[PDB]
Amino acid sequence: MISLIAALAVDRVIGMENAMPWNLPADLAWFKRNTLNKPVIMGRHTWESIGRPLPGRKNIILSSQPGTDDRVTWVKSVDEAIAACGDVPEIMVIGGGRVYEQFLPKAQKLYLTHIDAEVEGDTHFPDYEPDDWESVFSEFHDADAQNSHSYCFEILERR
Ligand SMILES: NC(=O)c1ccc[n+]([C@@H]2O[C@H](COP(=O)([O-])OP(=O)(O)OC[C@H]3O[C@@H](n4cnc5c(N)ncnc54)[C@H](OP(=O)(O)O)[C@@H]3O)[C@@H](O)[C@H]2O)c1
Ligand SMILES: Nc1nc(=O)c2nc(CNc3ccc(C(=O)N[C@@H](CCC(=O)O)C(=O)O)cc3)cnc2[nH]1
Ligand SMILES: [Mn+2]
Ligand SMILES: [Mn+2]
Ligand SMILES: [Mn+2]
Repeated sequence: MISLIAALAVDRVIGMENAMPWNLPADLAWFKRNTLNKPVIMGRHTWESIGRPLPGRKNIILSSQPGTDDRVTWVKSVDEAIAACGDVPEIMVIGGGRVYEQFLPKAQKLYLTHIDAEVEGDTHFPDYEPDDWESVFSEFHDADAQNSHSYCFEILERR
């Protein structure tokens, strides 16, 4: 099973200048809980944005060029990325925009955080078709001293 996990600001913005400008510790904790002990697939730009391997997960990087760091696994196509995960129950695709576009048709589950923030961005989550997806979990949180925007954790499953 393939799943996508992402945090979306208003208008599906996910990034600006190879960064995420907001800071929501509660959402990063949600990301860690839902990805730990699973393989994570990411594109090269997202690898450079994170800047280090994510511990406790097999890190798989998509790039058309040879890898430059043997602490992670480098692959050259979507099919190779999937194969490199082996026989696991759930593969987590962690972006960015161009990777999400390619894996969306193959995904059965979306873990989406909706952040009530307006962000200028240059990268968006794919337009997906709402009729294809059933919301099976949603949990709303107001802003607090640690998290400066309200946010909604949602899990959707392909109907
Ligand atoms: N809010 C969130 O949830 C979230 C999550 C992840 C990322 N982001 C943000 O998203 C932005 C990065 O997204 P992005 O769309 O620019 O880039 P990306 O999807 O992270 O990376 C694209 C790169 O991945 C490689 N790639 C993708 N598909 C491939 C394929 N089929 N075969 C081979 N290589 C492939 C290519 O690398 P080469 O050029 O080396 O061939 C391509 O240039 C940043 O702003 C980041 O902060 C946000
Ligand atoms: N919901 C969601 N939020 C995100 O921030 C997110 N980020 C990415 C890609 N970028 C990043 C950037 C930093 C870390 C990171 O530092 N993660 C630590 C945080 C642990 C914690 O704060 O409790 C990790 O070990 O996962 C992960 C992904 C992909 N999907 C996402 N999905
Ligand atoms: Mn091929
Ligand atoms: Mn197999
Ligand atoms: Mn806000």
